Amino acid sequence: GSGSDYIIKEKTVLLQKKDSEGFGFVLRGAKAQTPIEEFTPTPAFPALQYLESVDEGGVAWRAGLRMGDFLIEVNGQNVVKVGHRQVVNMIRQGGNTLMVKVVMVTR
Amino acid sequence: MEKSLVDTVYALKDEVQELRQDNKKMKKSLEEEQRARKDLEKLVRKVLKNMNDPAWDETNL
Amino acid sequence: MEKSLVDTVYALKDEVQELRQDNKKMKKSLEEEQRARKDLEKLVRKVLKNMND
Amino acid sequence: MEKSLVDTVYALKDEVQELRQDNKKMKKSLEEEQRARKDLEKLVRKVLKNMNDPAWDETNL
Repeated sequence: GSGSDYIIKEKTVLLQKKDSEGFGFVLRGAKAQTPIEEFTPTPAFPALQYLESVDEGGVAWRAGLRMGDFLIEVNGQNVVKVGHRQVVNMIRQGGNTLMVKVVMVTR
Repeated sequence: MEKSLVDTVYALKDEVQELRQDNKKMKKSLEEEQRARKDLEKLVRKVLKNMNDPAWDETNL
Repeated sequence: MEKSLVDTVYALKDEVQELRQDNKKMKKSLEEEQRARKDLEKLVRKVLKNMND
Repeated sequence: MEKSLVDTVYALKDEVQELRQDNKKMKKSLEEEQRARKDLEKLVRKVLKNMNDPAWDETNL
């Protein structure tokens, strides 16, 4: 039965790591601050940013985080419509600790 | 009508109105063709703006 | 064969003849362009949606 | 109908002339399209020649 389904989850995880490592993931998405881009949080492209890659065996993976998982919130501030270079700066603030909420999407 | 000239004339009259139409169609086609060529240029143009300054960024964390 | 200007009629019959032949070559070309345009317009969406996505 | 016939012929001369010029325009409009595209073509070619087998600064060759 090939109709069209999604599994729009929304897991929240807790992350920490030694200065001798990193959360283990590649963050990708549109910059902003002064955008001309589209802001339609439709059930298609959840947020500007997303995990393009997650290192197998590293922190982010050891907390369920996987490739494709869109970044919804970094600690507190809702980052769904926040620019890359901004969501990043945030992520760092929390030094070796990072609270994040993202969402999986299966087809 | 019943003479070679009177009819040769009413024929061309006919022929000419046809060529008039083929033209209004012709002119309309280039127009569309043009608006379609210029939109492909906008794609190409924006494919370029992104080749240069991406808007899509990547960061290792 | 006295009415009208007579020769002008056949001369005209003649050009309109030429005129029509042209619309055919142009209509031919127009369509050939339209194929090349689209061929290119495809070739571009490659380096459009792909690029880095 | 005699005067009426002459009348028509002269009007077709005008009409036929209008088409004569209208064809030169189009044949010309059509020629801009031909060139305009081949240009996009050449540009895109460069682009497309940067994609497969990347070329973007720092230690390129």
